Amino acid sequence: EELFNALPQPLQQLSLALAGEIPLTDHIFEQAASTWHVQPRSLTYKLLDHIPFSTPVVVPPSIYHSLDWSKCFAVNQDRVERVPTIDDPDDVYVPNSDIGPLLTSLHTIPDYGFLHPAIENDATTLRAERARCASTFYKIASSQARQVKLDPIRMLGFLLLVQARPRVPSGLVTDQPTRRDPTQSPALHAIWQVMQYYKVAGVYYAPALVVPSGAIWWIPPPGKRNVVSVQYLLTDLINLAILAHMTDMSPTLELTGVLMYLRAASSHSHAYTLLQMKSVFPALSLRSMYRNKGFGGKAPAIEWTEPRSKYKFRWTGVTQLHDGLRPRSPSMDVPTLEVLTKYELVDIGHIIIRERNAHPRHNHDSVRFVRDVMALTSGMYLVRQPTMSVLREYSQVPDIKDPIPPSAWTGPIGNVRYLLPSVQGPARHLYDTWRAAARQIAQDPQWHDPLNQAIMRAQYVTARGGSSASLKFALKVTGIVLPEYDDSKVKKSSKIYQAAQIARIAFMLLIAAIHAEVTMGIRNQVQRRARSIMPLNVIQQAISAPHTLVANYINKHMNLSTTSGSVVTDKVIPLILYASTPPNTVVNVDIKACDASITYNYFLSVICGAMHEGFEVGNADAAFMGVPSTIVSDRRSSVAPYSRPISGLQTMVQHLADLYAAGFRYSVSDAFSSGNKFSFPTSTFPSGSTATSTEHTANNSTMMEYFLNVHAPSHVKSASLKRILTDMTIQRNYVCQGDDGILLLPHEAASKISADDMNELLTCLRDYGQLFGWNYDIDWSDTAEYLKLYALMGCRIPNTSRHPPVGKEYAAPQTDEIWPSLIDIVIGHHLNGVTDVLNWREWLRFSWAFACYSSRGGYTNPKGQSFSAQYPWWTFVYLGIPPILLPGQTPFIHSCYMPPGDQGMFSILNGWRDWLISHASTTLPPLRHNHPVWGLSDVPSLLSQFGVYAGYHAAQHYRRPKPAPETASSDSINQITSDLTEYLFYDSALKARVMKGRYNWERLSSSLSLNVGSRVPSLFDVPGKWVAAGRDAEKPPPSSVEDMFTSLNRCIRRPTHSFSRLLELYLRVHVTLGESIPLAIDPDVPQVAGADPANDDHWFKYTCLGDIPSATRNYFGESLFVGRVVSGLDVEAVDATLLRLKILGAPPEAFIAVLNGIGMSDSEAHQIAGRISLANAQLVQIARVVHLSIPSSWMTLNTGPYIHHHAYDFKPGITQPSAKSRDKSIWMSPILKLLCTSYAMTVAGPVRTSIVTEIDGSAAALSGNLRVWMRDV
Amino acid sequence: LAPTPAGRLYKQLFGPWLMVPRLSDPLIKLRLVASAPAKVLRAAGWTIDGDPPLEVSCLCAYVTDRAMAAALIERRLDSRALVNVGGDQLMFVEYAPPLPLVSIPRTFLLPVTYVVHWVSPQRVLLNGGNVSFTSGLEWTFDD
RNA sequence: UAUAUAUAUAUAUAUAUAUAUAUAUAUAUAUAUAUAUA
RNA sequence: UAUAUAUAUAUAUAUAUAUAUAUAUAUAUAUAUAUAUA
Repeated sequence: EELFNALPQPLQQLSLALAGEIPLTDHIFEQAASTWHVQPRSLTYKLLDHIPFSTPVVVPPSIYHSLDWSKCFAVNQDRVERVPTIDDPDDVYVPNSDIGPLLTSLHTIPDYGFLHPAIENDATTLRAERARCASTFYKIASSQARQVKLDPIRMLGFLLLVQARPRVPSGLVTDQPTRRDPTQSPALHAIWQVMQYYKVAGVYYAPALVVPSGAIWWIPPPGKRNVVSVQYLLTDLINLAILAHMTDMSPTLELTGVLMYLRAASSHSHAYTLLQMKSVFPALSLRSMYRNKGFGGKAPAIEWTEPRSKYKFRWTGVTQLHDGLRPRSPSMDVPTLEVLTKYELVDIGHIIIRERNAHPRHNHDSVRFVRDVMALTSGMYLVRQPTMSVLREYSQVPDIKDPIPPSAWTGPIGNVRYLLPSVQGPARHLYDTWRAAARQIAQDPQWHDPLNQAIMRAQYVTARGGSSASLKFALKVTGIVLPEYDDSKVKKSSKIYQAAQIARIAFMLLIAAIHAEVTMGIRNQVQRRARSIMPLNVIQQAISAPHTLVANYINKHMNLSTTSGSVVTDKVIPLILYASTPPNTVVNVDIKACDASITYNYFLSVICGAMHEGFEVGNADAAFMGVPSTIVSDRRSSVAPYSRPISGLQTMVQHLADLYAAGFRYSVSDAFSSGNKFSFPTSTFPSGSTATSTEHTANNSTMMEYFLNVHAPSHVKSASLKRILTDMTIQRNYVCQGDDGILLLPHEAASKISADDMNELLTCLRDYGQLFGWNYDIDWSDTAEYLKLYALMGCRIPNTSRHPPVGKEYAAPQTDEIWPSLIDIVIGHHLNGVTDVLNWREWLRFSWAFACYSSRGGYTNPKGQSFSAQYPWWTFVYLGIPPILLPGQTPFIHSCYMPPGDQGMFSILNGWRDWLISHASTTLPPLRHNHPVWGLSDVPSLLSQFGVYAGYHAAQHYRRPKPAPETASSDSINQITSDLTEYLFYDSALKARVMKGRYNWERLSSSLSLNVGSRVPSLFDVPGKWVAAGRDAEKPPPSSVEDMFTSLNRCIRRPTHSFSRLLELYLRVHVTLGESIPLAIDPDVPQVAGADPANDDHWFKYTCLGDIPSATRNYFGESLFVGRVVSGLDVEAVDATLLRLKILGAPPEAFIAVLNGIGMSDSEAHQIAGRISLANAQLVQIARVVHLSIPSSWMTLNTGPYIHHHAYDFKPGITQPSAKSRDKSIWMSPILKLLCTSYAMTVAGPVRTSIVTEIDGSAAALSGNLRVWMRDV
Repeated sequence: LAPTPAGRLYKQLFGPWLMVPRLSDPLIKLRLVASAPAKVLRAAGWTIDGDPPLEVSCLCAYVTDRAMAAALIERRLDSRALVNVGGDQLMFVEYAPPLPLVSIPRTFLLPVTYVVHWVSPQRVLLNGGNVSFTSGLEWTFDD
């Protein structure tokens, strides 16, 4: 491969290491990283010359047809709009224009350019129209290019490097070498052809270059001109090329994707063109697979347990597939082909359909094909001008087909109107439901509990926030002089900052401020319009409390919130799998825009009236959250009007209804556009975070229930449909979360419902939603779409396109981040490639290349010095990336499921133990006195020679700079503290409780001499945590950066030869692997697409353990003792301390002090303390006391039973008696089991039984040291 | 929703004016003119005499005690104005922080409606293209 | 001039039957290559 | 040379899918004729 010869020497070495030829070393690790940072990026394109492509792809010159930008922008009413070219009002995206004329030249790199300083000045100072339009166009065009985790060229360099040389085979019988090869990929050939336009003297000038402040462009010569779309096309091509290789797809499918992108790029508005024909691929493949005759195969047999509210499922065998079970819904070929005819891409459909017809039976190949084809959709984070986005989304109002007549209301109650009893229909149903819930909320001593009140107030504060300026204005307007703490370096717009200002003020004085402006933000998306973030101010968030509370009660006490408890997201996995099984018919539904359709004229007025009436049952004089009862005029009786008191809850409703009727008033201040901030109101619900899911899920459930039980039976025609539609209820037939929803039909007896009845049913539902202005957007394709998860016949399909390898969202014109953060990006990037099942061997190779580039970085003072550093590669091992090849071992023996942290280290060393010991003896002189785990052979020196300690400690170092304090600012720190504590401790009982607990605790901890300095979670530190978070949200000063680099280097250079005490002790255990465990399911049945004999290790791991989490006796430790806690503190810290105390045998008052330290009253403290026992605790619950946790990668596997009865901590016939844990086994055995299973999961291949065989020291010695360490911390 | 008596709004608007004839001493006019640099005007093709920045009356007010009125005129309103005007001299104003009525000292008096206009139309000699600019607000006397 | 109904012709779509072509799967025969045995 | 296994090609048979042609039925559009109304 001449390309391998083209690489420079260090990169050739790195490629050899990645191929598994040689063990990786820090030396070559640096040489590769360094040289990448010094050579120009264009050379990566230069590498493409040495690929003899043989693919049938032609790049039409139609691409280079820049449409003039001047006609794509205009300003009216002093705002820069997009003025769409086509008559479609949605063409509001970046056009296809030549950016060239707007460029100057840089002094550093003369070839590339940036915006004219003249243009931006005139747009800023003169507000000149054309200047502003040019600026806006330049800003957004640059931003669209910036939507990548790093420069795409670097990723392309990674792909070439790994693909430059075939990987060496391992000894495994399932290690199939790659079937795909270069010179056959249409993507790379396409990149070659298109890039031929950008060379002048064989130099291959990149069309653009991304920088921290955005992206720069190259000035074209007089002959040529660069269209911004080309850059986007390159990114899509590179992303597709990487994905195709990792997914190992046929070149034909990649060919179709290339043609797909080219056609989109040829026309104007590359983004808009792609967006229009988005769903073509899933419709062609996923929605229509088995609509033929030769159907068959094996399918999972999943059963839903009787208490369906618990969402518990059981795998109970397999089911043979046959024609009677084949999908009933019509295919999707006709509409898709009709759409494709518009863009004359019918060939793509013909190719896809013909290829699809080669999979008549459901098996691994079929789903693998589906996974690959669905991976063809564009992975670009689309971005448009926020001004257009806000103008296009919130300009919608629902259309009600039968409005509530005005005569249907009673007389006013000051603001609200009650609903007349004579009114029926869905509105009546909605009214009663909310009213009933309001009644239940009304009398509930759960509130007025001071602890619960603390939870609600604390829930309102986060590091982020907004609308602070509106807050300061509104209160200053009403004569309220708020405090300030600027010297305490914390952002004013933080929700924390405004909360501190409010602490002292009597609440009712603030009531006028709730009718104030709210700022807004935008977050871009991959396959849809960008999302919206609308953070209310703290006061508004407080007022809306009743709305949330009632919604919560509706959810938690009707359909159990339809999984909106979100305890572990994986509970939806078995649900959709069950929903997609052949015996069941499922329908996917979701509100078209629930945020935009909920409104006051129809919905909120009804809810407000119901809540206000529902609160009538209760003491009319009972203040709630500092809101006192007031007098309101009642005008229900025209003959006898009067005024009566109303409780604080009702007063809240009175104002809340007023606000909703007035409509939200937003203020847009987009930065990408130029000087165009303004404010306009809308009825669109905020819906900026999970706090909105409760309301929409409640209304979603309510309307669905009424439709099923009342509207549909009264209106449908088919008698058979009526027969099956009856005996159906939401609690066992429907789930939802926000707009999203799933509806599944009762099992038709050995049969399926007529599509005719389905059409009748679906039609009526659409009309039902049309009544009150909900577009239901339903579909029926015998698949499962819920929370962006896809299941087909009980097999999960990872939609990889939603996690593009290169793409990353950036919501601001500047990246605003520092170099070390890139490491965390790499770690998160790699995990997705594990969550989604890719070719695990090749994905690992690519990951290391990414890591190598990220391993190095530098910084420069605003005026002064530069700084630099880089990590030894062992860091990434500690961070959770398996090594490819260790010295003395064979490559590719470590599975991706290897746990991060100490566990991964221990497992690696445990396997590597014997070779290290023997090799150290030959190579080095013995150490001077005996070692606990090692002999005299002195492996630690060898590890230092490998730089293991350097990497091990380097990964421990922090990666974000720290802000500095000040003393007059500390007066503000105290002022900030005092007020935060004041806001937290509204009453006095909590303060007395915490103070008593803290005083007793330190007294006990010192006098009993457990230890001193134990940072125990307590409420007094919660404000401190808030303050630190608030100060951290600020951009750090350069001095902090310099401290980081210096500290990091010193930590790297310091010669240390010891791990943490825990890892040192963990090495004392010897673990061995026996035979394979009995299988969970039939290996024939596919469960996750791509986890097949080709991708062996995933296929092994899933097959052995089974995917369905089925903790019938374990419950994965979710039964934490402290169900109710305040924000800021960590439950996982609290229970760990409690168990640690219990193991240490502390006296009960120690528990009492600790519990009282977090607000628990003495009585409940005793009650809680009594529950603490080593028996009822779960394996993971107790094992976490020493930070032994379950890796996130395991959350999709049924590891419970294995850990329970497959990891033998003491097998009688194998273990040495020295390792017998004896009585301490009650808390020793879980630790050993966790270590054992971690090692077993580390190695590749099938899961084997794990057995402790020996502890070098006695088990007693191990337990004693552990108790010491537990007492120390 | 519960509607309010329209008379209250009428009282808020016209009420104060109805008390004018009961007064014993004459009124004093005021305004909060906002400046306009001549650079942008000329840059927009406008023909204007004199260097001093142009200014435009946003809203006129009335008082009667010159002493306290002057004593209250030193406050700097924290509300910018986003002035916009077309070539047809259709002039528009916008306050980036909304101007609340309660912020007005209760000794003042406002007209029910008002139209923004140049304080001195003779300064301009030719309307160029449409113009927009931002400026601060400052209560000032007038004669 | 227009609307409605009926008949006839032509075009397009859907269903069924027959013929031809192409693709895929399975079986059998023949040829060629590679491996193993004699 | 023969046997056995694997791969590829060609031929024949059977099944499935798609396309094209012809026939029949149904729907829609257009034209022409006839009737009725304006």
